[PDB]
Amino acid sequence: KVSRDKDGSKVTTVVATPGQGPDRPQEVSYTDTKVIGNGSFGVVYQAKLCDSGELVAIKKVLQDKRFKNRELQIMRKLDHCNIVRLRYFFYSSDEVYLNLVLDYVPETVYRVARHYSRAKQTLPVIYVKLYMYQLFRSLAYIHSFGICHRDIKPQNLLLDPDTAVLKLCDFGSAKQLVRGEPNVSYICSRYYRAPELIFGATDYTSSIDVWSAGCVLAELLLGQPIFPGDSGVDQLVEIIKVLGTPTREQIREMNPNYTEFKFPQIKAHPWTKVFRPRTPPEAIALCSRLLEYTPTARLTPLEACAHSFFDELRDPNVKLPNGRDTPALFNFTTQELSSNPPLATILIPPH
Amino acid sequence: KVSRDKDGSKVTTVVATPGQGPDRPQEVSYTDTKVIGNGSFGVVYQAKLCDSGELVAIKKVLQDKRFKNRELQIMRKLDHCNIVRLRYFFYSSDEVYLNLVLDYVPETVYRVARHYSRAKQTLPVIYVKLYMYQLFRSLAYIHSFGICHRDIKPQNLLLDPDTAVLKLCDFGSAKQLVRGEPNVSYICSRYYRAPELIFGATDYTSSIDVWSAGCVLAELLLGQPIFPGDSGVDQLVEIIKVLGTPTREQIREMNPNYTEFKFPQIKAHPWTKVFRPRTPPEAIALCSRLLEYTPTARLTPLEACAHSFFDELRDPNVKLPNGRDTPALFNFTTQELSSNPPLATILIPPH
Ligand SMILES: c1cncc(-c2nc3ccc4ncc(N5CCSCC5)nc4c3o2)c1
Ligand SMILES: c1cncc(-c2nc3ccc4ncc(N5CCSCC5)nc4c3o2)c1
Repeated sequence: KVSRDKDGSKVTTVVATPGQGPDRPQEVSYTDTKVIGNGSFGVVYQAKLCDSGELVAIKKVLQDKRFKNRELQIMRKLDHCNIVRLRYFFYSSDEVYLNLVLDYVPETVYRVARHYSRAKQTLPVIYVKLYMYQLFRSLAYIHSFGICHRDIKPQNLLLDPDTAVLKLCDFGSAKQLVRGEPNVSYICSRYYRAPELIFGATDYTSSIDVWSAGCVLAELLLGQPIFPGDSGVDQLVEIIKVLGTPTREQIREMNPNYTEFKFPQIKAHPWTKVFRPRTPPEAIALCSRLLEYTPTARLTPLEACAHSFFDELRDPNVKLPNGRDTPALFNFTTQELSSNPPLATILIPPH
Repeated sequence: KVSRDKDGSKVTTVVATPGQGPDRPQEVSYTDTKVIGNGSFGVVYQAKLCDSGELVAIKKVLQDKRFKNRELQIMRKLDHCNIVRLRYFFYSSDEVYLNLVLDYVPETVYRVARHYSRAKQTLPVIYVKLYMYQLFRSLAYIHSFGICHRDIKPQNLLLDPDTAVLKLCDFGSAKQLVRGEPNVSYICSRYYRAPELIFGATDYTSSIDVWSAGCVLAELLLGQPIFPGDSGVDQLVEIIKVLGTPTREQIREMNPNYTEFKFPQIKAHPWTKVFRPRTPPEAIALCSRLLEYTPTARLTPLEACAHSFFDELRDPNVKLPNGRDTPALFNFTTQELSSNPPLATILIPPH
């Protein structure tokens, strides 16, 4: 159903299932359609809902009729203030496309960082704390369902510049990780790719996401990627140039069925001397606890939220630089705290 | 067959079909096996052939029994001094892997450029001429067969630093283009991706490779990528920021069935002000003739070989900076010249 309204604007009307809530298809109309993204899957559009005037992002992906879509399945489960909301899904055009209608968010962490980096400046630490904290919250939430994003990178961190609200997006790499069931090794954007994946692990856990979050924190502190690999395995060289050569124990912790990379012995660089001189030590300390070789040695998302780097966010007096209140930071559900309930005492300040 | 030699070394023995020459499988033994690369396809190994002591790269790709492998088919046709030679292929271990045994080449153009850029210098122009000339030769060769590489980027330009010999590698994206038969639009590493592909063209030609080669030339002159997109469509913004907004004629030349990107009108940037002040004009001029929006307006690889930027390579007196002779540059076959035979009078100096 494509029509023209009062003036002469192109209105598209589709039958779409609500993203969350009852499985009751309804007519949804939108206009002002334009391409804002693309990839192996297909295209991302900006559009405006006719009823409410609200901007949405529509991800359009080729669908194997017989094959069930993993991304749709995951997006239908999720309901969290730091994950972009699936509003609706619908099918369109001898092949069929799934269309995911999402809340539109006008910026990304990547673009905000590039603005600073292109001017050889760094993001003020308060922005770093707000973004990194909300990402760790989204990760606690999805990891509590056994769901691993597997593509944490600055481009998939949407933000409202005015409220400083962050939304995790692009669940196209996401998977429910099940003990015993192998996972693909070539996964995640290279710079953010956990060392176990480079060692070809198929038995990895949700902790590959914490490594990625570590790479994002480090990038925001440095003003450039901490591990800029030219390839999958040169990525490992770059990591070793900072963390040093991993021990046989660490390598076994990463992939117990690995083959020979036979790279030379390099000593670790001191963490503090990786970052610029005035970098806050609590920031550097959090980085060291995220970017551990041994996956089980990495802080959990909930633990990362409790780190002293975020202490400033739990100040009753804290405000955004633009003067407005901080967004919702402390309204933790049961599900969010499920990994370690007692952490609440730290994660929820007195008043 | 995995065995131990005179000393106690791990020798692997496989039955492999010669890359070129008769379909006659023979025993091939190799040792000193190590991972040098990986990707969606699988893993790349270094190994040493036991008989000859020669270093090879072994690309190992998962093989669908029912599907015939496009990459193998193409590699078996190719025999050129600037394309990495398929020596052998063999199958290994309930799933089956194709192993492509290739000549080992110890550097890439990308790594050589990074060495200079990381020191805030540029590659001397003579290296730029040598690399770009050999790339255009490999492209003239494969394009003469209707074969398009579709992943031209500095990482896929292997070189022997001593002889300055360049070998095109990674034919994992390569395809014989047939008029009428659609090709995938999401293809090529983003920075090198021709504008028609971003407009979602499925009837592009081998000229997408010349656009990529232009992006490589520009990067070698600049010390960084000329079009650093954060995404598929932001790639187009970055291009427009230099070339300006394309005309409706150029857009139609790129994809006659395209959709709304609805981007702002931006005026072209002067070519000479993109590059550093002492950039040779013949280099900038060649770049302008490669990075044309209208695909048919792009120089052919053979035409690009005949450009005045390469005049220095046809000097009887020219030598490598290390003092050694220039490699074979002028031993063009008939097949190579097939796109425009008369260009020989320029391409093959009397000496
Ligand atoms: C590629 C693969 N998988 C998902 C996505 C995607 N999901 C969203 C949700 C919401 C979005 N809202 C806005 C937006 N833009 C405008 C702001 S700058 C990035 C593009 N982009 C969005 C987006 O992109 C993209
Ligand atoms: C990815 C996808 N498809 C193919 C390839 C590939 N083919 C070759 C051939 C020969 C090679 N020789 C050497 C080499 N190294 C050592 C030098 S630095 C890059 C890795 N790498 C090679 C290579 O990689 C990689």
